[PDB]
Parts: sequence; structure tokens; C-alpha cells
Amino acid sequence: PYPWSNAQLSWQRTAFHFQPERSWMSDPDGPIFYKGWYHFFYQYNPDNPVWGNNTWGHTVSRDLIHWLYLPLALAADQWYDMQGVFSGSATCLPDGRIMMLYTGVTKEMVEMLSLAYPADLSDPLLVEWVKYPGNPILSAPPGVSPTEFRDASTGWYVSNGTWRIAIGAKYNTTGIAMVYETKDFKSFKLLEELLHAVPDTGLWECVDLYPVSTTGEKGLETSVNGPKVKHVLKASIDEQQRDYYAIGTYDLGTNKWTPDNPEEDVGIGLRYDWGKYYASKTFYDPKKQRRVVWAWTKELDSEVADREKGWANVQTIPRTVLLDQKTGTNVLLWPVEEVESLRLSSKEFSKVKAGAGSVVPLDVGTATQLDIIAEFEIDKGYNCTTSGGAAERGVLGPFGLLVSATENLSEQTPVYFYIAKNFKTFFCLDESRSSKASDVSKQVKGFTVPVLDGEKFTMRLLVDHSIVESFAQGGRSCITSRVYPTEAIYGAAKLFLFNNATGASITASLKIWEMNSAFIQPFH
Ligand SMILES: *[C@@H]1O[C@H](CO)[C@@H](O[C@@H]2O[C@H](CO)[C@@H](O[C@@H]3O[C@H](CO)[C@@H](O)[C@H](O)[C@@H]3O)[C@H](O)[C@H]2NC(C)=O)[C@H](O[C@@H]2O[C@@H](C)[C@@H](O)[C@@H](O)[C@@H]2O)[C@H]1NC(C)=O
Ligand SMILES: *[C@@H]1O[C@H](CO)[C@@H](O[C@@H]2O[C@H](CO)[C@@H](O[C@@H]3O[C@H](CO)[C@@H](O)[C@H](O)[C@@H]3O)[C@H](O)[C@H]2NC(C)=O)[C@H](O[C@@H]2O[C@@H](C)[C@@H](O)[C@@H](O)[C@@H]2O)[C@H]1NC(C)=O
Ligand SMILES: *[C@@H]1O[C@H](CO)[C@@H](O[C@@H]2O[C@H](CO)[C@@H](O[C@@H]3O[C@H](CO)[C@@H](O)[C@H](O)[C@@H]3O)[C@H](O)[C@H]2NC(C)=O)[C@H](O)[C@H]1NC(C)=O
Ligand SMILES: OC[C@H]1O[C@@](CO)(OC[C@@]2(O[C@H]3O[C@H](CO)[C@@H](O)[C@H](O)[C@H]3O)O[C@H](CO)[C@@H](O)[C@@H]2O)[C@@H](O)[C@@H]1O
Ligand SMILES: *[C@@H]1O[C@H](CO)[C@@H](O)[C@H](O[C@@H]2O[C@@H](C)[C@@H](O)[C@@H](O)[C@@H]2O)[C@H]1NC(C)=O
Repeated sequence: PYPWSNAQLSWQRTAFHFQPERSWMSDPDGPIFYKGWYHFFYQYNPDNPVWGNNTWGHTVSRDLIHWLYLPLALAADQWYDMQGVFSGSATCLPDGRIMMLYTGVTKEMVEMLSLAYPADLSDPLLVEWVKYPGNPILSAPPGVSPTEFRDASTGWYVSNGTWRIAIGAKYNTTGIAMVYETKDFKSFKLLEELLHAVPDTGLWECVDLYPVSTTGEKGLETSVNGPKVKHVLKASIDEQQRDYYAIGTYDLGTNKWTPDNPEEDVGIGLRYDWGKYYASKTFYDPKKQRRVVWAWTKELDSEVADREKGWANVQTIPRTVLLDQKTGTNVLLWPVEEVESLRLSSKEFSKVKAGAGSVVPLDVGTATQLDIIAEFEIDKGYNCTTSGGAAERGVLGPFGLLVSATENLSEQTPVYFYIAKNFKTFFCLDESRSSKASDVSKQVKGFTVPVLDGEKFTMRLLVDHSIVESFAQGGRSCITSRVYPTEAIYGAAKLFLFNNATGASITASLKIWEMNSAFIQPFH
């Protein structure tokens, strides 16, 4: 347990990530774009920087970056949600109505579906929210435990006025997605056919079903279906606390979602992000025609420090989701382009050489609010999770960057590539020496990333105080983590290009932008 100082703790607050004024924040709730505003809701504890007393916080922005706080949307003030207003999604009907479905928890820990809607649809800020007088609207079916009945998805249209929603759950150890039909969002009929099921995964929370285009570069409206359309099915795997997705096809007539590759099904395949990244939710953005993904990153320090600093957890910069057309077997996640409006000034590092076992300093000034874009070239079984990080030297790795580093390398956070034997390219983030404090996470995170002939090894890094977001090969693989250094803070945080390979030297070109505050404050 580290004697954290006020100066060390205040430094952890983010400059441009969404974060409430104080206290605990969790799952993204009912993201929508309505009347010129991006709407974001989130699990929020009014009382303490720990999970509990769940309410829905509410915030708005013109651009998905410059957020403005609004009053609480939903409180724990009805018998059916007295134990908490858990997560939920929004469906926007063609008549202009917004239906917000959420799970409310009773004093007996019973989870039941409820309906909320705006008190005034003419208000673009959607400040006030009303709970349907006839709540609660749906309780667990005979095969599902009433204490584990959660997370209604955004609905998709069938025909004749009927919509479909997904509620994840489990049969014994099999993860499942149930589908309910409705016409009025007040009565729900359980379909006999499950959306999909995968053995040995466990509880599926926060289930997401959405379509992706195979030809374009735009997101698809949630109800879009066809023979040229593929469907991503995503679930939060409760037992692991990590989000998994799979690429497949969905048939309206059958209601079955079928994976493109059974060996990479939901829960046993790929993730949006290989780091700390949970309860991810997507919404369709009509203005720029994107599908955007929200996900929260938990603190990786001690609860003692969380209580000391008075706040816990952040949301990541929202990302676009698009099908990787060059592989056909993964998605591409990339920060929304509006993050670039935070860029103040740039510095370029052209063709910087880094020999075997070397470390090259990159003078950028302050290295705590950065947007880094780098390309790597190599001049003329492994597993990130069980590797020794940047210390484990190989013939063609590890090489990459050192963020949140100290002058004398006493604290460092490597984000790196590793080429192992055909070639498997690994992308990892190494926490093992991030901080001199022992009451923080020290794991090494990462996975393989596809690298195609003719491509340079590229990485993007978003450095924002206590949170780093990393992107390999244009977003084929992402790693989000938290850092809590004791010395590598304020002016003392440095950036390094590093090569700890033995067999080769690397040549990197970089560009580094300093990043402004998102100026997240209350609404005017
Ligand atoms: C979750 O796990 C439980 C416990 O294993 C499953 O219940 C078990 O179902 C078995 C059938 O697959 C039962 O075994 C045999 O039943 C047949 C029926 O003709 C008989 O020939 C023979 O005498 C066996 O007993 C077993 O009795 C039962 N175990 C318990 C403790 O209840 C459960 O399956 C689900 O519930 C049962 C009651 C059936 O309705 C199944 O169809 C149903 O799937 C597992 N849950 C799921 C969703 O698969
Ligand atoms: C790379 O190395 C890591 C760390 O060893 C592997 O992840 C670990 O997988 C273990 C299972 O193979 C998990 O350990 C336990 O599994 C048992 C099942 O018998 C559970 O009952 C128990 O609760 C444990 O969880 C463990 O969760 C996991 N460790 C960590 C730190 O994540 C990894 O395997 C891969 O990742 C895991 C999360 C799954 O997705 C696997 O399917 C997947 O293969 C190793 N990857 C390799 C060898 O390819
Ligand atoms: C590149 O690889 C080298 C070789 O692994 C890395 O140097 C090694 O760093 C580790 C971690 O700090 C050192 O282990 C330490 O040992 C000391 C006692 O000697 C112990 O007090 C610590 O608790 C820790 O276990 C190790 O000394 C050192 N090895 C060598 C040969 O230098 C180096 O850090 C890597 N470069 C990076 C990450 O930029
Ligand atoms: O906040 C409600 C919302 O969160 C979800 C998905 O994140 O899971 C709820 C869940 O998570 C909490 O569990 C423990 C609290 O004991 C805490 O360590 C963790 O950080 C929390 O996120 O709560 C129950 C426990 O009561 C767990 O089954 C589950 O992980 C989602 O299901 C829900 O809508
Ligand atoms: C939810 O609200 C209640 C009443 O306002 C708070 O007391 C809870 O705080 C927790 O419970 C009290 C009795 C004490 O043990 C404190 O240490 C706890 O944090 C609050 N619940 C949560 C989970 O923050």
C-alpha cells in the first residue's frame, strides 16, 4: 500500500476523457443522437467511488468529445428499482418517440425490465425522464434466474409494427441471448428460438446485435438487413469481465445468428479491446453515418486510493466500428475523428533509428496529454499475457514506445510489437513497471494482430494522464489500460522510442500532438 499524495492523486484525473465531477461511473447507458446532440447515460453512484446505489447520469455534446453535465436522468426511487437503476438501451421509433428500456432491482435483488421515456420530446437536452406508470413490465422466464435478468439491447425492426430486443443470460454454463418481441414496448413476448448460444462461456451481459457493411465505409442503421450484410454479435462475459464479439450473419425469419467461424464464437474469440474495457454499447450516428462504440475502463489502483481521490473509472474515447474489409474476420475500432479537435500543436520525428537493446528519448515537452501516430520498420509459444514484457528479448522484438516513463526509466509503460515464429505479430501493453507503487495492476496485456504484406507496423496512442489507449494496424487490435505512476507525473513524464530486439534495428517515423482539455463542465 503506497502513501499516495494529493499531488499524485489529482494528477490521475483525465483532461479529455468523459468522467463525472466525482464518484463512481460504470456502464454506458442508452446512447443516442437526438436533435443535434449526442446523448450519453452511465451507471453512477451518487454516494461513493465504489459500485452501488445505481443511478443514470446524463451528459451531452455536439461532437462526442466536449461533454456537458446534466442532472441525473434516473434515480433509485421506485419499489421496483430501489436497489438500483441498472444498465439499458434506447430504441428510437419512426414516429419520433424514444423508448428507454432498463433493468430495475428490487430490495430482494430481483431484476426486472422497466420502461422510461422523456417527459418532453421537444427538449433537445432530454433533461427530464418519466418512468412508465405500469412498471415493471417484464420479469424472468422459467428458465432464467430472476436475480440475473439484465441488459436489454437496442431493438431491431421486423415488420408489421413488431420490434426485437436481446436480453443475455445463461443456461447452466452456456451463454445465451434471448429475443423478445414487442409492438408497444410495454408488453414482451419471448421467442422460442434463442438468438445464439455458446457452451462454457457463462453469463452474457450487455448483449449487442448490430449489422455491418461489407462494401462501404459507413455504419449501418440497426434495423438494416440483407444478403450483402453481416452482423456482429457481442456479449460481455461476466465471469472474465471482458467483452467478446464475433462476425456472422443474422436471419430475420429464423431469428438465429450464426457465426462465420464457430471456433471464434462469442466469448471464445476476439475482443474489441485486449485491456480493461467492459460493457461496450454501440449506437448508430445519423449525422456522420457511423456506428460508434462506448465502453468504460475501470480503475486499476486500490479502492483505498479511489476513496482518497473521491472518484473512480472513466469512459474511453468513443470509437467507430467498421468491418475490416481486408481480412473479413475482424472489426476496425478507431477513435471518433472529433478527438482531433483537441490537438493543439504537432511535432514530427522523421526516420528515427533504434538499434538492438537501445532506448531513444523523444523530446515533446510534457508527455501526459498526447496523441501519437507511429510507423515502424525492421531494417535489413509467445503470449503477451505470460511474457516478461519489454524485458523478454527476442530476435524480432520487442520494439515500440515507452509512455508514462521517468528520466532514468525507473517507471515505464511499454506499448510494443513482437514478431515471433510464418510470422505472428503480437501487440502488447506492459504494466509491470508502470509505477513504483505495489497496490496497482502489473499485468501484461495483448494479443496477435493481423499484419498484411506491404503494411508498415503502425500504432496510435492516446495518452491522457491515468489512461492510455493503444491501436495497432489502424485498429485491428486495441489495448486500453490505466497507469498510476508515482514519479512519472506532471513535467517528469517522458516519452521514449525503444527497441529491445536482438536480431534487428528498427526505423520509426512519429508525429506527436499535445492535447487540450475537453473542458468537461456543467451545461449552461
Ligand atoms: C442444466 O443442467 C441440469 C442438470 O444437469 C439439466 O437437467 C437435467 O436434464 C437431463 C436431461 O438432459 C435429465 O436427465 C435425464 O432425463 C431423461 C429424460 O427422458 C431420462 O431419460 C433420464 O432419467 C435422465 O434423468 C436430468 O434429470 C436433469 N437434471 C436435473 C438435476 O434436473 C438441465 O436440463 C434442462 O432441465 C431438464 C429438467 C430438462 O427439462 C431438459 O430438457 C432441460 O434442458 C440443464 N439446462 C438446460 C437448459 O439444458
Ligand atoms: C495466453 O496466456 C493466458 C494466461 O495463461 C491465457 O489466459 C488464461 O486462460 C486460462 C484458461 O486457459 C484461464 O484460467 C482459468 O481457466 C479455468 C478453466 O479451467 C477457470 O476455471 C479459471 O477460472 C481460470 O480463469 C484464465 O482466465 C486466463 N488468464 C488470464 C490472465 O486472462 C490465454 O488463453 C486465452 O485467453 C483466455 C482468457 C481465453 O480466452 C482462452 O480461450 C484463450 O486461449 C493464453 N493464450 C493462448 C495460450 O493462446
Ligand atoms: C530490455 O531487456 C532487458 C533484459 O531483460 C531489461 O533489463 C532488465 O530489467 C529487469 C526489470 O527491471 C531487471 O530485473 C530486476 O533485477 C533486479 C536485480 O538485478 C531486481 O532488483 C528487480 O526487482 C528486477 O527483478 C534486470 O536487472 C534487467 N536485466 C538486464 C540484463 O539488464 C530492460 O529493462 C529492457 N529494456 C526496456 C524495458 O526498455
Ligand atoms: O452496474 C450495473 C450493470 O453492471 C453490469 C455490467 O458491468 O454488471 C453488474 C455487476 O457488476 C458489479 O459487480 C461488483 C459489485 O459486487 C463489482 O466488483 C463490479 O465492478 C460491478 O461492475 O453487478 C453484479 C453483482 O451485484 C455482478 O453480477 C455484475 O458483474 C451489468 O450487468 C449491469 O447492468
Ligand atoms: C448507498 O447509500 C447509503 C445511504 O445513503 C450509504 O450509506 C451507502 O454507503 C455504504 O453503506 C454505509 C452504511 C457504510 O457502510 C459505507 O461505508 C458504505 O459505502 C451507499 N452505498 C454504496 C455502495 O456506496
